[PDB]
This record gives sequence, structure tokens and C-alpha cells, in this order.
Amino acid sequence: TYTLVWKVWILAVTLYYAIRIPLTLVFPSLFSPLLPLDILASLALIADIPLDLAFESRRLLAPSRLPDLLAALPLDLLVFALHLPSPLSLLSLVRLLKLISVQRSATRILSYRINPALLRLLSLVGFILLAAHGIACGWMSLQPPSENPAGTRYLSAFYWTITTLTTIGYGDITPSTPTQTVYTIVIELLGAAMYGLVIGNIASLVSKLDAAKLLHRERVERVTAFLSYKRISPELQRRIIEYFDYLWETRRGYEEREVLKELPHPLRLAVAMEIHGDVIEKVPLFKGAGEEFIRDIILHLEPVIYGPGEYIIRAGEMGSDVYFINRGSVEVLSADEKTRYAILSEGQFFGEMALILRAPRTATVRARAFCDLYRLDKETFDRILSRYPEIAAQIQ
Amino acid sequence: TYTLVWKVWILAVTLYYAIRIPLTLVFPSLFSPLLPLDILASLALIADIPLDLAFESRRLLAPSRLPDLLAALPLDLLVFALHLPSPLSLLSLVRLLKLISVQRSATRILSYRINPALLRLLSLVGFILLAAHGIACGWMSLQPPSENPAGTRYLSAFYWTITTLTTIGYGDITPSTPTQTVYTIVIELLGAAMYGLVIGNIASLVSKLDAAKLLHRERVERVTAFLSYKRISPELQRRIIEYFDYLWETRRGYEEREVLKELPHPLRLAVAMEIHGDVIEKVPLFKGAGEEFIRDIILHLEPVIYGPGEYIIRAGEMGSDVYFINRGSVEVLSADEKTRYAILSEGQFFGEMALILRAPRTATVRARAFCDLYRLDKETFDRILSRYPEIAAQIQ
Amino acid sequence: TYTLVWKVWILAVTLYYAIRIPLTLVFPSLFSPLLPLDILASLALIADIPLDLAFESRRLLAPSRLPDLLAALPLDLLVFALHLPSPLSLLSLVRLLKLISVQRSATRILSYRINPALLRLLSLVGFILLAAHGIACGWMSLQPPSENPAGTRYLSAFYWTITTLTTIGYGDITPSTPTQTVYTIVIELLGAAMYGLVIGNIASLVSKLDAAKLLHRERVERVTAFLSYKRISPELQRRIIEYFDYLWETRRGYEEREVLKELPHPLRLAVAMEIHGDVIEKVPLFKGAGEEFIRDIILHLEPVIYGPGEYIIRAGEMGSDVYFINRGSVEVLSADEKTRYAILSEGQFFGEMALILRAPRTATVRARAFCDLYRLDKETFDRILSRYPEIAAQIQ
Amino acid sequence: TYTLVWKVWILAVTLYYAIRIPLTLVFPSLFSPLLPLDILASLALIADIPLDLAFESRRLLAPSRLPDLLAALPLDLLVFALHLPSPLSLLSLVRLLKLISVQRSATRILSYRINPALLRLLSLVGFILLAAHGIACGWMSLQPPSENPAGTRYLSAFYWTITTLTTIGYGDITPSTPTQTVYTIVIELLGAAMYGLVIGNIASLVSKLDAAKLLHRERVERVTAFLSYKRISPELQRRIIEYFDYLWETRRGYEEREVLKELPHPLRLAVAMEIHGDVIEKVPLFKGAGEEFIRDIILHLEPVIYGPGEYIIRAGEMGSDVYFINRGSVEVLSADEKTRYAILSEGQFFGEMALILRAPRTATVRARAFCDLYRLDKETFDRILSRYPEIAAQIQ
Ligand SMILES: Nc1nc2c(ncn2[C@@H]2O[C@@H]3COP(=O)(O)O[C@H]3[C@H]2O)c(=O)[nH]1
Ligand SMILES: Nc1nc2c(ncn2[C@@H]2O[C@@H]3COP(=O)(O)O[C@H]3[C@H]2O)c(=O)[nH]1
Repeated sequence: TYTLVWKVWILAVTLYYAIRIPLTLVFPSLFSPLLPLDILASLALIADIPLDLAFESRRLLAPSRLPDLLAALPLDLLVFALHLPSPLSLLSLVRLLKLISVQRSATRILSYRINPALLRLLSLVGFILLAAHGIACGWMSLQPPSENPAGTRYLSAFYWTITTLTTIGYGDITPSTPTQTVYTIVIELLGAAMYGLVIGNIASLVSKLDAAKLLHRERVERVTAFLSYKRISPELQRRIIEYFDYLWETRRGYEEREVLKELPHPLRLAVAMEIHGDVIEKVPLFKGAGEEFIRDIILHLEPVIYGPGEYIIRAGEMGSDVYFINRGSVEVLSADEKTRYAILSEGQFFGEMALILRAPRTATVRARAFCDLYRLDKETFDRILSRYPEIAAQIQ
Repeated sequence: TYTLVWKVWILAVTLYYAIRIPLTLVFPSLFSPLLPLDILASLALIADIPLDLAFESRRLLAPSRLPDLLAALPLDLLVFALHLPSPLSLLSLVRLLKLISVQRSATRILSYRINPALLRLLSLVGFILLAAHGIACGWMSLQPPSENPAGTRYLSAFYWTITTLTTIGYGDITPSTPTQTVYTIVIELLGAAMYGLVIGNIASLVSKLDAAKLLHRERVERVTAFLSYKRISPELQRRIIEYFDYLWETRRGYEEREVLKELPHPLRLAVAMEIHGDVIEKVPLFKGAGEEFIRDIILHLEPVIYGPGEYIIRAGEMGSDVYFINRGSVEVLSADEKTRYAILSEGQFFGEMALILRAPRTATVRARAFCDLYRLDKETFDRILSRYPEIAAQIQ
Repeated sequence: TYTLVWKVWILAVTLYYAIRIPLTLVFPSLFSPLLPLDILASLALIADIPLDLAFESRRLLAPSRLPDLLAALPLDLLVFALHLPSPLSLLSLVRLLKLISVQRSATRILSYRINPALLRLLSLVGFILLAAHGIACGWMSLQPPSENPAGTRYLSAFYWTITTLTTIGYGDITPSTPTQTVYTIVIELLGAAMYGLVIGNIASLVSKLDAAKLLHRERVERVTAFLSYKRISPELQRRIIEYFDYLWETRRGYEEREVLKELPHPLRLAVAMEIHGDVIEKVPLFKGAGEEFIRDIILHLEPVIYGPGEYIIRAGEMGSDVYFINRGSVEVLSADEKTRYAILSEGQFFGEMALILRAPRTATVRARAFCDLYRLDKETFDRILSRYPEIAAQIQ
Repeated sequence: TYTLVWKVWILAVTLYYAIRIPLTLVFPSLFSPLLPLDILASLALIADIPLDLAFESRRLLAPSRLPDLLAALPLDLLVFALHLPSPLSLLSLVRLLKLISVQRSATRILSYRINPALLRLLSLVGFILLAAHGIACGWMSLQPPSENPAGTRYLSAFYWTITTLTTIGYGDITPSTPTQTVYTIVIELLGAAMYGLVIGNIASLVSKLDAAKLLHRERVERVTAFLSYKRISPELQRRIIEYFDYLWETRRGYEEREVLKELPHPLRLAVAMEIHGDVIEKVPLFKGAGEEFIRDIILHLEPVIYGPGEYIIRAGEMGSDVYFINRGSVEVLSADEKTRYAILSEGQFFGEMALILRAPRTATVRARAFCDLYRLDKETFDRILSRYPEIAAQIQ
């Protein structure tokens, strides 16, 4: 927590040089009442690399280290103190190689807090404005010298380098000399490239913007276009469509057994233990068993979703499996579907007299709303029951 | 159904303010014979938030609620009644924060009726025109004052703010003062950003436009480029290609067992019951069985597709499985493939003397057109037959 | 084959109207020595709809039929014969609704011959040029009338409507009147929209251009970045990389068992019969078996790929499975890897004394180049051998 | 290694013609003191096609060969020696068809060293600059003839053809004649097309730029948005999130059993042998077994990842499986979780008294950091142990 303020300070220092250096190459009337900030920022840039090594790499010559090395040394201040000429002063731009280090720091200190496409887009907008400043300083540099206030002759140059980079091109102020025209051609290429990069990053940002909502929309029309071929009845097709509308608006389209298959075994055990915690210590058949038994029955529960009105259990069937209610409600009717016995709710269960006995179903269990209930098969229970002899004697 | 007309009314009210307010900031000669519409619309905006709470959230200070709160209060009408000056009148634009609420309402009331990329594109076109109006009003505001009809001095400003935002840039009318030039730079940035967003949304809209037809086109060339490596004969390769052309033009490329695996168990049971309804109550071996038997044989049927001329059953083979015709036709030939016994059609079946007996095939069953027929294996039938003793005695 | 020439004729007729009608709205000095082509093309458009019904739909009021219906009737020729004025002549553009029918015909008569993105891009380029003609005619229409040759006053208008639609915007010739300026604003919107559609279709065309070569490139770096974490030796890692280079440059990256799983059972049987045809009728253990036996052993062969130098069979091992060579070569060495017994090639086999006997390996079988050989497990052979009693007696 | 220098020489020769030929069509005052380079380069182009056949195709009339054939012959030098006129000289551009051969050579000699989208983008930038030269030569050609230095009248033409292709369009220098205007329209179309191709390739380049980091970011929010529906506790949810942060920052998001399933059987055996090499020759139960035994136990090990504090083995449980530590550390506690017995590290193992015996767990094994350990089930060990009788007698 005390290296992040140092990274913010280094970002401020390099942003300071990025605004100041091409502005003082044009005007040498600056730098003279402003040298102490150069002193402070140069000491900061030369002292960052020991703190770049220690407390940053443990917790000096590399192909991914030398921009910071070339940015560290005071290659500037010699130019502005000794009045080096125009084709030789330009090496004071070597401090601008520091921005690669700040890019590479910012693309990992907050890379998973925010979207990687959005971070790249914001970094590109920052570099484009910060480069439009330098291009405006260059255009202001190679103008014919005339008496003009230093605000207005910068304002026209910045207006020109925004008109050229965004490819609008009013053409109200144009090149005159050939040495202006070569500079104009090369920044037309750079402006078209930057605007292509911006359109590419926005196209990569809004393409993946709705993927969960588009994948579900494709999966819901694949089933519909298939069942229209099979000449299905429209009522059942409407029931399937309202099932998918439920499954989108509750758990966002994702199937249960394919989400918690991407967890390892102890975390999947922990999630299933947290889910079926207030349910499994209620049945009067698993009481008195060990903790070894509950962890093995709790990993073989299978989720199903019954719509409103679906017959879970018909009276008079064979019947094999027990059902644990998790979210919805359900009702229990008689064999003639008239006399309501009772109503069940979440945290309860039904069908427990099927794991131990070969009796046929004794009632009709109809769903009321969407249920989201789990089930346990008789074969799976007796398969993982064969290795526990004490409960194998308990159920007999 | 009576809240949707209220949402349409609120959209009309906020669109009314979005057109009117920057137009009356430039011309104070309006608002005076037009105050009653302000009264009606302000009452509507201040009375929407009780109906935003009740009958909308049940069926007041939140980070996703405060734009509607700041849009609700009559922060306007005080400016236009008391003649507040130019840098202070601009807070009458706070009503324009209402558009966030209308965006968030419209992106969920009709989000699955239409395409989410198309909805975002239409909303962006709406916001771009509705913002081009305000930018034209701003450009018309900071002009040098001269006698000019109020239609033409708006028409040139709207022509300018469309020439700048779409990045054409004729340059026939340009900035003159510095305070115009700063405004021109900032809306050049906004225009390049909006046009990047439009190109990005169109690129995300037409990329996923043919996905079902492109996925099948990739799957049909992956098989062809693989079988060209194996040095396959061109006749069988042409038969595979016409198989995939059939499977595209009938059920749109999708495989049967991977479409109805994305349904839950009761809906998959209901779909299979609707498909094999007029077929399974015709065989003279499953008649007299229970409803528990039919629901378990109907879930283990496996679809296959035979091309025109494919040998389904050769006379003299071992033979294990029964076949149920669903869509196409098929013919039955003798052992020498000469004397046609009969012809079968949809709704019928063949091979029923293989589930119960160890006799060899008694004829040759050749397909005629594309068949789309289901089959049932003998091992699967006898596996799910072992738990039903009465039909296990019936077949003996 | 004789309806395609009629579709080409209808495309020529509607392209004729699309070039001619806005050009003759500006110049009424045409149409008079050119009426017979109108007669022929109008008869063609009114006679296409019986051939649109018969021999096209079997092999009259619908929401996808009425553009052809409105294009069929001679709503034109009345305007140009009776000299209808300017705001009323424009309904002669209703013939231009025929292009929807030609679009919908061309997007299905050759939809799978070529790429669906490329077809949409070419159709959009056609519509953009064909609309730039009409927009040029409109700009030429609402000019101030002056004596000027009819080639040059069209050439400047077409130059303007290409400068505006491609968003270059030289600005050398501009609007003058307000009624020109409104037309300029609306086609600036249309030009920005069309150029957004072109960039979107090119971005959707070149994104999926290399998918087979990019998917393999991702799969080859996922394995490398994983095995670099496990601290693997660089020699084996180089051998894995040259394996993937082989598997790209021969069968284009695709795995064998996931390509021919997307075929149905009879076509998969036919492909496996064509592959293992000149191989399986060579072993002296399957000779004398039936055709029922070969079709069941041929569906359980499993492909493996051995690199140059990989030990297939080590002398002295347990050994269970037989190997069928398909593409590469292999060599057979002794127990001390010195005395070469023989060399094998494609179409041959080795390890046949493992299906019938519990003897240990008798030699060392080293690969020489990449082999691409199939294998058959002993358990699978004896599992599908248990149901054939005669070969079960033959092998004993 | 000595054909790559020849390909570089041919690329240099065709780049030489691509710069020189349209520049000498405008100025016939060249070519005369510069013919010997034409002689050398023409001999190179006519002698490349024998080395294109031999040592390139083995290691003459084809639809993918004839551009090189038409580029080979000296169709030039006759024009510049005999002073052919303007509409007939243009066939000297046929040498420019050589660039297709260089494109097709470069798109395969270094196609998997670098990114296929990046290669296409760099090739398009090369072709766009190399075509902007020729378009500038054409614009310079059809100018009104006036005395002007040959550097400046080229510099304005290149400035114009960069202003038009990047769609900026200052409009400072414009067409004058109609024959200039037709050329301007056709290169406006070409410039809009090229800039659409550049934006499309950048949009296809930066879309797939972070796929491994975006796929993991989607998989980590799918689990979180699902477990928020199940009303899970925030502490376990934080533990799941830090698990996924570990699994990203170590092995880049990929699951173990789905990476080395995309290898064939001998390479998967070799990778597992390299991983479990310094581990399996340490247990005092597998010592004295054969090499046939180790290769079969080493293919059935299953990876699991325990977080810091997860109970691997609880004292008093049933217990079945043995665990092999690979990367992390683990600690062994007593039944009351107080007295630390020992600490284990990588290369070691625990739980070996579970494969042979039906005793219950004798301690508590808690993880300390992230472990990355493999396990072997008792049922799998005894299943692959049943076919080896000597170790089946050794364990008793
Ligand atoms: N008969 C009966 N069963 C009930 C009642 N309430 C819940 N159930 C459950 O409904 C189940 C349906 O018959 P089961 O044999 O599956 O076991 C039954 C009970 O577990 C009730 O009031 N009467
Ligand atoms: N009891 C005991 N077990 C240990 C010790 N160090 C490692 N272990 C392993 O811890 C395992 C836990 O009990 P096991 O029966 O699985 O087998 C035990 C040993 O293999 C130790 O000091 N004491």
C-alpha cells in the first residue's frame, strides 16, 4: 500500500515531462524560472530504479528494462543549459521513453479490477492526447517566425493537429513550405493509424459487451428452430420459452452442472456442503450416520427444474428417487387429484420411502411454481451405500 | 399494460425537454407563450418517481437512482423567469439527466423482443441526433451577433455540427475567434468518438449476423479437408456433401442429440412424448404394457439419418435393433434385391422381430429418400426391461 | 438451368431501371427515342410474377411479396407521357423496390458457392454505387439552371456525391441555398451510415479469414505455456512442437476422432470401410470370417501418431494390442536394438500374435518417420468377439 | 538457408521495379544512365523461375503460376527504348504482377513465426505505400505541363495522394479538368477501400489480442454470478476468487486434464514420465516392480489443488487414496490438531497405507499453501493391479 503512491508519483513525474519538454523546446524563454521542478523530477526518475529493483522485483540489464534505464539518466538539462542547436536538442525526448515503464506498470497493477479492453482504450486515449501535444509543438516549431502571442500561436497548432488526427480536415490552415509538407504527410499517416487503433479498440470493446445475453439468445432460438421442424404443438413450445425466460432472469442462463464442474474437488465439496446444509440434517433416515456418509451422498445430488404444473410424482407409478426441495414450492395431491393432503416448501423433502422399499407411489406431487429441486437416485444411493456396513444394517 | 403508456409518456416528456431547453437558452424570445407545456411536463417528471417506486419496484437513495432524482426537481423555470446570466443558466441542462432513466427503462422493457446490438445502435443514433441538436445550439450561441433570420442561423449551425461529427469537414464555414476554436476542438473529439462508437456497433452487429450459416459452413469444410487427406473416393465425398446440404436445408445444421440435451428432464420427456406419440401405440408387442414402460422406452431412442440408397438392413445379417420411421420413406426388398415386398412410410416401423428372438435378418431394407428414422438397441431394451417383470413374462 | 438465365434477365432489367429512371427525371429530353426498351422491360417485370409463382414456389399476398407486386405495375410511363410535376413524378421510383426481390433471389441462388460475408459486401458495394448515381441525379436536379453541357454538370455532381459519401470532403463545391443544405445534411448522414456498413462488413470479413490457422496457433501455445510451468525438458518440448507442425502441415490441425464424429452411422461406416479396405483383407486370422465381423471390428479402431523414434513396442513387455499401419513406415529391431529383422510399410500390420495369446513381446518396433497408424485393443476385440461363436471357435 | 537470401534478393528486385517503373513513365529523362540495373534485375526475374521450379517445388502452367510467368518476360525495355506513346506504355506495369509471387512466398516462409493478422497488416501497409507512389505518379502525369522542379511537383502529388487515401481531404489542391476528376473519383473509391481494409485488419488484430485473459475473466464471473444466486457465504466466495487468482497467475488459467488431452498417447506418456520421474522411485511399495507397472500407474494419476487450510485427510475417516506432492507444502497434525508430527514438501508423498489395507486414517493432513498435488484412487490401482500377478502377490 505504500508503493502505489510511489507509482502515482512516478506517473505524475513522467506526465510532467511529457507536457513540459516539447513545450520548452519551442520556447527557450521557459525553463529558467522553472528549473527546481526539473531537479525534483530528475531525482525522482533516477531514484525510482533502486525501488524498481528492491521491494518490487524481489517480492539491471534486460531487453525489458533498458527504456527505464535510458529514461533515468539526466540526458536533459545539458541541452537547455548549454543551448544546443535544433537537430541536436531532440535527444531531450529520451525522457519520453519512461512512458513505456508506466504503461507496463499500470497494465498489471489494476489489470483485473477493470476490463482489459477498456484499460487499453483509456491508455490509448491518454497517449493520443499526450502525443497531439507534441505534434502541435512540432507544427508550432517549424512556422515562419512572426510576432504573435504565445497562446494563440499554440492554439492554432493544437487545432490543426486535432483536425488532422481525427481525419476531419477543414483545410482552413494548410502547409506552405515543403518542409511543412513532409511533416504533414507523416502525421497524416500517424493520425490515420491512431484513428484506426481507436476504432479497432471500440469495435473490440462493444463486440464482447453482451456475451452472456447473446449466448443465451442463441441457445433459445436453436431449440425453437429445431422444434418447429418437428411440428411440435405451440402450447408446449410456449412452455419451453417461458422456462428459458425463467432460467435467464434468475441465474443468468447458466446450467448448474457445468458451472460447478470448473471448481476443484475440495471447493466443490465446500459449495455443496454450504448449499445442502440446512436440508440434509432433517431426514429421519440419515440421522445417526457419520460425517463420512453425508459428504458422499451430498456429491451425487442431481438438479432438475420443474415448471408450474409439471407432474413430479404420479400416484401409482414405480418410483425410485427421493427429492429435496431447494427454492420453490410444491403441492401433494391424492390419487384422484382432488383432496389436497399438504403443501411443502423449501428446506423440506418428499419421497423418502423409495430408497429403502419396493412400494409403488402413494400420492400425486404436482409443482406449483418453478421449483429448482434436487434428486437422488436409488441405484446411486445403494451403490455408495454398499461400502458403509453400519448404515447398510441401519436401513434393513 | 397500463405502465407502458406511462413510460411512453415519460419518453415523450424527456424528448420534449431535450429538444426545447438548448433551443430556448439561445432564444429567450421563446418560453413565454409556451410555459404551460413546461408546467405539464414538470408535473409529469416530479410525479413519475412515486410511480417509479410503487407498482414498478415492489412488483429512494441509490447510486442508480439519483439521476432521476436530480431530473425530478424544477431546477429550471427559475432561470427563465429570473433571467439568470450565461455561465449560470446552464444548470437547466440537469433535466437532460432524465435520459439515463429512459435508456435504462427501454433496455429492459423490450430487451428480448429485439437484438441487443440493434437496440444499442438505435439508442446511439437517437442520442447522436439529439446531441447534435444541442451542439448546434451551442455553436449558434457563441456567434457574433448580427441580424439574421432565426431559421437560417440555426440551419447553418446544424449543417456545421453534422459536417464535423461525421468527419467530412468541408471547411466552408470555420472558427474565427479563439473561444469558437476551443469549442471546435472539443466537439471534434466528441464527433470522432461518436463515429467510432457507430462503426464499432455496426461491426459488432454484422459480425454475428450469420453465425448458424457460418458455423455449418466451417463444419462442412473441416470434414472435406480431412477426407481429402485420407484419399477418399469422390463419389462418397459427394454423397457426404449432399448429406450436409440436406441437413442444412431441413433443420438448419443442428444435430438432434445436442439440441434436446439443453432441456431439463420433464421438458425433454414432454418433447419426446409429443414426437413419438402417433408411433409407439401401433406395435403389437408394447400393447398392454403400462404407462411406466412407454416413458422409459421413449427416452432411449436414438436418431440416425440414412441417405437415398443406404442399406439399413441387409438380408442374412445378425441384426439386433428395431427401427421407427419418422419422416422419410423406405422400401423392403428380398434377398436378391429384386422382388419388392412392400413399401413403408412415416408412422410405421420395421424390425420388430429382433427384440425377442435370435433369428437372422429376413429381408433387405433399402432407403429411398432421406429417412430421419429412430432406432432402439436390443441391449438397451433388455436392460430397461429387466426391472419390469410383467412385460418380461409377456415377451417370453 | 433455364430459370437462372431468367433471373439474370430480371437483374439486367432492374439494373436498367436503376440507372435510367433518376437520370430521366432530371432530363425529360430523354425517354422519347427510348420508349421501346421501357416497353420490353415493363412487360418483363409484369410477366416475372407468374414465373415467380409457378416453377419457382411450387417446386400472391404476403409481407415478403408486396415489393415485387408494387414493382410489377407500370406506375411509370404515365408520368413521362403526361408531364407530371416535380413533387409528384417521384413515385416513378417505386420500380426501384424491385431490387429487394433481386437481393433476396441472389442471396439464396449462390449462397453456399461463396462466402456469406463476401456476398453481402459485394451486394453493398453494388447498392452504394447504384445509390450514388441517384444521389448525384438529385444534386444535379436542385441546381440553379444555367447553360452547361449535360456531361459536365453530371460529372461534377457525381464527383460531389463520391466526395461526400466516402467522407473525404474536399469542399471545393458546396451548398449555396437552404434547400441544397438540407439535402446535403441528409446525405451526409446516409454517407456516414454506408461507410460504417462497409467498414463493418470488411471487419467481419477479415476477422474470420484465418480461423483454422489461428485456432491451431492458440492450441499449440496453450500446451507450451502449460508445460513451461511444469519445468519440462526443452528437448521433449521441441519434439512436441515439431509434432504439432506435422499435424498442421498434413491434415490442417484437426483431430481424427472429432472430425468423423460429426457424421451419422452409415456414412461413418462407409468412410471407415473406404479407409481400412486394402488393409483388413490381409491378416491370416480374420480370413474366413463373415462380413458381419469386419464391419464390427472396423468401427473400433483407434488412431495414434508416433513421432520419429518413438518406441511402439518394447521387447519383453506384456503387450495387448495389434497395430495397422496406414501412412508412415516403421522398423523392427531385436531385443538389443542392433540386428534389423525387417522393415514395414503402409498397408501392412504387426502385433497380430497378441489378440489370441498371452505371450510377451518378441521384438522392438521403433518408428522411423511419422507413422499415422491405427490400433485395436485386446479387450475390445474379445468384447465384440463374444457374440460371434464361429470365430470364437476359430481363434482357439 | 541459401534460398532465403535468394527470396530476399527477388523481393529487393520487385521492390526496385515497383518504385522505379511509374517514376520513369512520367520522366523519360531517366532510364538512360540507369539501364544496367534494369539488365541485372531483368536477368534475375527471368532466372528466378528455374529456381522456382527446381529446389523449391520438388523438395510450368497453372492458375497460380502465371503472374510469375507474365512478370518474367522483358515486356519492358522495349517501351523505353522505342518511345511508345502514353496509352501503350502502360503494359510496362505487367512487371508489377511479380508482387503476388512475393506475397505468396512471404505468407508461408514466416507464417508461424509471427501472427497471421499482423503479417497481413504489415503486408497491407507495404502495398498501400507502394501504391500511393504509383497513384502520385499518375496524378503528376496528367497535370498541365509547366516549368517546375521535379522534386516539388512530385512532393505535391504525393501529399495529395496521402490526403485523399487517408480520407482527410484538406482540399487545398483540387481537380481542374474532367480527366483529372475521373481519376480523382476512382482513387477516392480506392482510398476508402484501403482505409476500410486497414481499420478491418486492426479490428481483427486487437480483438483476439487478449483471449486467454478474457476467457478466464469470463469463467471467473460466471461462477461468481451463479454462486451469488445460491446465497453463498462471502468468505467461501472470497476463497474461490483467490483460488482463481492463483490459477491465473501460475499456469495462466488452463485446467490440467484438458491441456494434456490434446496430445497423442506416446507424447502424453513421455510428459507424464518427465513429471512423475523424481517421485515414483521413492515409495517402498512399488520398488522391485517392473517398468510395465510404472507406466500404467503413472497414466491414472489425477491432479487436485488444495487451498491454504483445506483438510486433505481428516483423522478417523475411511480413506482410500494416496497423495503425491508435486509443488506446494503440507503439514501433518494429530487427531486433536495440536501436536505437529512432521512437515512434508515436494517430491514426497503420504497416505501410502491405504492402497493395501482397510485401516482408518491415522492423522490430520492440512494444507499450508497452495499444494498442486496428484492422487491415485484405490479402485483404479486395484483395477490395473489385477493383471499383474507378481505385484498382486507382493502386496499381500
Ligand atoms: N401419503 C402422503 N404422502 C405424503 C404426505 N405429505 C408428504 N408426503 C410425501 O409424498 C410422497 C409421495 O409418496 P411417496 O411414497 O414418494 O412418499 C410420500 C411422502 O413422503 C401426506 O400427507 N400423505
Ligand atoms: N502417523 C503418522 N503418519 C504420518 C507421519 N508423517 C507422515 N505421515 C503420513 O500421514 C498419513 C496419514 O495417515 P495415513 O494412514 O494416510 O498414512 C499416514 C502417513 O503415511 C507421521 O509422523 N506420523
